[PDB]
Amino acid sequence: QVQLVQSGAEVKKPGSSVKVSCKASGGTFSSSAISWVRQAPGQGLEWMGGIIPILDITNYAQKFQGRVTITADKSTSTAFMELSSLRSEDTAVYYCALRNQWDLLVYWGQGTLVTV
Amino acid sequence: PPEAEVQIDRLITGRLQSLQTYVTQQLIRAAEIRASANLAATKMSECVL
Amino acid sequence: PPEAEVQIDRLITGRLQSLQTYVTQQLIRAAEIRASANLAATKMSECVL
Amino acid sequence: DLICAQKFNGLTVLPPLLTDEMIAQYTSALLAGTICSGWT
Amino acid sequence: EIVLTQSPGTLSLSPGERATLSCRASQSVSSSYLAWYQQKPGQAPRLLIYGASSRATGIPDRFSGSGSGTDFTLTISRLEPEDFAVYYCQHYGSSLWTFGQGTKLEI
Amino acid sequence: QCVNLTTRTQLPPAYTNSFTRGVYYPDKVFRSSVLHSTQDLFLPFFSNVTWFHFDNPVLPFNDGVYFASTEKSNIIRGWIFGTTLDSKTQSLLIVNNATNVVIKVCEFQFCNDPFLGVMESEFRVYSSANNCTFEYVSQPFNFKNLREFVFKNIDGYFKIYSKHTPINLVRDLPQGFSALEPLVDLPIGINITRFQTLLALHRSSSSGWTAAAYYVGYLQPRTFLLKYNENGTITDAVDCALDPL
Amino acid sequence: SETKCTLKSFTVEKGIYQTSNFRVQPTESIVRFPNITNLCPFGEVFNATRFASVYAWNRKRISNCVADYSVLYNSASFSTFKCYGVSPTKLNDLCFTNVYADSFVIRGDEVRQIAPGQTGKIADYNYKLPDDFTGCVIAWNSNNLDSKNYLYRLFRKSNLKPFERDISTEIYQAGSTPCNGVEGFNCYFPLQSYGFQPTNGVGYQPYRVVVLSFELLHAPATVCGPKKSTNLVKNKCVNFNFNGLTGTGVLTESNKKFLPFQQFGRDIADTTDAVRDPQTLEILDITPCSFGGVSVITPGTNTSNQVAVLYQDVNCTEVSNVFQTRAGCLIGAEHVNNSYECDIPIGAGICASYQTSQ
Amino acid sequence: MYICGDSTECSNLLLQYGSFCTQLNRALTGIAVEQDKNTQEVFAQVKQI
Ligand SMILES: *[C@@H]1O[C@H](CO)[C@@H](O[C@@H]2O[C@H](CO)[C@@H](O)[C@H](O)[C@H]2NC(C)=O)[C@H](O)[C@H]1NC(C)=O
Ligand SMILES: *[C@@H]1O[C@H](CO)[C@@H](O)[C@H](O)[C@H]1NC(C)=O
Ligand SMILES: *[C@@H]1O[C@H](CO)[C@@H](O)[C@H](O)[C@H]1NC(C)=O
Ligand SMILES: *[C@@H]1O[C@H](CO)[C@@H](O)[C@H](O)[C@H]1NC(C)=O
Ligand SMILES: *[C@@H]1O[C@H](CO)[C@@H](O)[C@H](O)[C@H]1NC(C)=O
Ligand SMILES: *[C@@H]1O[C@H](CO)[C@@H](O)[C@H](O)[C@H]1NC(C)=O
Repeated sequence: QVQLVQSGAEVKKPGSSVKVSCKASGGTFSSSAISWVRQAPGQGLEWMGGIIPILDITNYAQKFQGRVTITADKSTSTAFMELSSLRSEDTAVYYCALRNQWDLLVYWGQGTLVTV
Repeated sequence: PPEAEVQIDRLITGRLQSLQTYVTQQLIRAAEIRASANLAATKMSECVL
Repeated sequence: PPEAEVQIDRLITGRLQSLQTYVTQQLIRAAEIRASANLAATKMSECVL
Repeated sequence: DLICAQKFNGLTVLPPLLTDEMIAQYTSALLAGTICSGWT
Repeated sequence: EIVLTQSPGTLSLSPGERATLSCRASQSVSSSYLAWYQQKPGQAPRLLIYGASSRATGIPDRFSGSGSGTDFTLTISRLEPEDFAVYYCQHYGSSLWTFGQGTKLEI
Repeated sequence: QCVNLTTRTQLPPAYTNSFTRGVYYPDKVFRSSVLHSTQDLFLPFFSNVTWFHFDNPVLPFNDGVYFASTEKSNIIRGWIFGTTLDSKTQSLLIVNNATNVVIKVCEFQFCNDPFLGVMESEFRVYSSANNCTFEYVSQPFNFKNLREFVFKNIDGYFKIYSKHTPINLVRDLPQGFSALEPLVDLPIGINITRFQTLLALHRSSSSGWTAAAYYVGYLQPRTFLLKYNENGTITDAVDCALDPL
Repeated sequence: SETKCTLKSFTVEKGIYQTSNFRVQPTESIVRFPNITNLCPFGEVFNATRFASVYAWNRKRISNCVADYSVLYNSASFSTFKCYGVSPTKLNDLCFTNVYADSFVIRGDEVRQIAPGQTGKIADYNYKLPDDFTGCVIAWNSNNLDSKNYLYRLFRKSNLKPFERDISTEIYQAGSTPCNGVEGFNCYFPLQSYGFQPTNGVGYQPYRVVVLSFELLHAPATVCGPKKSTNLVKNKCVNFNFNGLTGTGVLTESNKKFLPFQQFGRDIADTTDAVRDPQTLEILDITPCSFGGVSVITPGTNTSNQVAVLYQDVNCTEVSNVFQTRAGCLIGAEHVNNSYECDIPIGAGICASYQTSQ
Repeated sequence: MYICGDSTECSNLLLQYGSFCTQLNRALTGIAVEQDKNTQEVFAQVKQI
């Protein structure tokens, strides 16, 4: 039922920000939680942070405490993550993932490559 | 239990209505006898004394 | 709605009975007072005037 | 306050037509009448 | 935080053999929040096991697992060539996520 | 860990008058300038209360316990509540050990004399512990201090009401009226049939086995009319089953 | 016209008639809830890989979270969704304490026993639901998960109390034989397994059952629905929703000494008098808007159609020719510096009449 | 208001009954009228002041 749809790949210059868009298909944007996970080339996954769109609450990984702002648009069922002050160190695939309350499954988007 | 509660409540309502009816009649009748007693008291005072 | 209607009707029946009881007693008390007032009026007419 | 609690549940009290002052005036008139002219 | 460590970091096994991957938590975790994933280069992680059991919809059914406390295992009953992959366990604590160690499986 | 010592002064139980103590605020509702009819478990007025004084026997919990203690010595630190207290079932240990107030519910095996010493040279209490359902830890810290408590256990919720007042006590509890405000409601889910207090043995420990007292009563499902003053404080009460008056 | 309708007449006699009321309306609604940061952990309840046998049914406490019940209700995966004491639609906007989710596996023919007042081997020996119950019984077919294990109590000395979980498995006397253990003849082991197989008929297919038990409107709330709060507007007629409590009235600051553990106040009628606001712990009083009560002073209709209206208990500051009297505000009458014989009585020394340009 | 505390649903259910409220209102109105009459009969016997 649940589908996560992400925006395409981008190329950035140092110091710029990247805003990744994740649309929640299948509904239940509210009463669910959305997190963002990064995968630098050659690395495993790491948590960046997330948001609960219904409760208007954000939460961040210590590694990413600051620089990144996570928001959610209830009207368009879309979550966003904007990571500022980019460096070549941030080349990674940025993934959107979510879980509904009442469920156990974690649904994933495609992952978008952002280079700097 | 719940089957009995329905039947028990029906009897309670019917019996309460009976008591209320009884009391109302006694109150009305009591007013009547009081009026008689007041007359009797008047006669005692005026014709005996 | 339909479940509330059942519960509401239970409360309405009880409240109707409460008001009806009140009024009946209030009427009986009023009758007693009229008798007292009539007596008072008689006393004034015969003993004051 | 109890009168308010009763009011809020639809129970109210109406004023009397005659006030205490009006009653006092009737009483005084009767007394004046009696003292001045007896039962006449 | 609670750190998950898997073992062996790398391993070479033959198709047709049984294989297991361990996942140890530095602190006890609820089994209900643990999951295993499979990854191939260029692909998003695929869920296999959740709630430390509960095979995922569409799974090959060659995969199963169990655990409690601090010790959990992913079992592949028979390896097929398609099962040689990076595998990891993660904890979905919902306020805390834990990732790391791919116990990379090769032929 | 645990001390297999007897060597106690052998005393009978003493008894006292509960007077008019034992009212609890039964609700979270503000009422004022009213007299309200409440049926709950309350200490009966003028009940026969058992007086204890290093006296720490296992007592029945029954339907709830009215507990009061008097000291200046800081000996009474807490309570142990449960059934068998031998790791077969869970039990509740509430202790003020100065370092923290520690509340635990676990399948604990306890010492037959689960005490604390005094500084604090030792803490004994336990022999073992299984996986524990509940834990809470608070932050670190003629008789003069009276503390009144009631311990209720309703549908798994251990409910404690309490009050702390100044005294000048040489024997029994003062006569007067009090009502206890709720302190805590613990969502535990356990069976309590017996309990002990937790005392801190003075130490300068048989070689130094060294001044506090407490009272135990029980609650009954009586109806009281509780008098609320203008500030919503219960100031008085009528025990509707004490006598014809 | 109001007088004509109450009297069922097209003609009205001289005098005073009692009609209608004075019902000041709310202009906006207010919603106030505690700010809860968690979503409720129900994946563990409904989507669990293992359920208990009924015999040793599980009980999970839910607290300090937001729960959207729209999802469970709308989901088509359930074979049954029966609520007692609450409409599933209304459930979503209520706030609770002590919410518990009981769970277990049953045979399909046992679905009818998970109910407040039903009897049978489950209802009496494995899981008794109270006759007095508020909550929802939700269940679905699990044949594809559980069938290939589970034991049920068939032989018990006595019936269970609501929400009792008695799991002793000791073998005991049923009949005449003075034994325990020694299974056989007239001593039996209390439970029987009912393994689930893909070949079982539907009455013997397993079902996963979750029972949601709630304590509604306990003064606190820990489990609360997905409802946003609004600003708190004072000194106006509003609708209200204080942690699930509703009503209409004018709310004001209240100088009441609520104790630290108190959060509602009550009237003699046991209606809400006051609340403690869920976000700012301020005490607020709730006072109903206005009652008025209106009587109409009418010259007979065979003379004229002018009427005067008396608002029985109002100030002439609220509602040309307005007279404030002890009996209320009389509107439309012309007060004069005179006196006359009483005609239509009003009260408190005042009467009225129709007289001259009348 | 006594029975249906500003509930539309209650009012509509109340209307399934007969003219209950009307009778109660008449009874209480009648009493109130008598109370003023009683006062006048007792005190206003002489209209000369
Ligand atoms: C956890 O929840 C998911 C989502 O409702 C369940 O997945 C569905 O299972 C049925 C039955 O096999 C399939 O027909 C659906 O297509 C699945 N939906 C999705 C989105 O995958 C899953 O079975 C639940 N797990 C447990 C243990 O209850
Ligand atoms: C000695 O202590 C142990 C541990 O509490 C207890 O089980 C045992 O019964 C005690 N024995 C005596 C004689 O006090
Ligand atoms: C509590 O313990 C007593 C004594 O063993 C037992 O009879 C009773 O059933 C127990 N109650 C509960 C809820 O376990
Ligand atoms: C969050 O809750 C606290 C405590 O009730 C309150 O003081 C604060 O204003 C709330 N914040 C909101 C509603 O943004
Ligand atoms: C308003 O009501 C008060 C009593 O609360 C009264 O004293 C005052 O005269 C009234 N006022 C008007 C019509 O201004
Ligand atoms: C009526 O009485 C008021 C109050 O004393 C006074 O102001 C007004 O002038 C009077 N009117 C007449 C016509 O006497």
